[PDB]
Amino acid sequence: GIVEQCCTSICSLYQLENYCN
Amino acid sequence: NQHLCGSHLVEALYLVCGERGFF
Repeated sequence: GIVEQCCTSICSLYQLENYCN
Repeated sequence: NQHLCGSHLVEALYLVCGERGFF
């Protein structure tokens, strides 16, 4: 999920946009 | 790209997502 990929690891803005509706 | 946690994560999702919102 988002915490594992973006908080624990690092995610690009392209991977973050995956969590938008 | 750095670690984005808690409140900073939601603010970054606010700006990336805009009007779409986030699931």
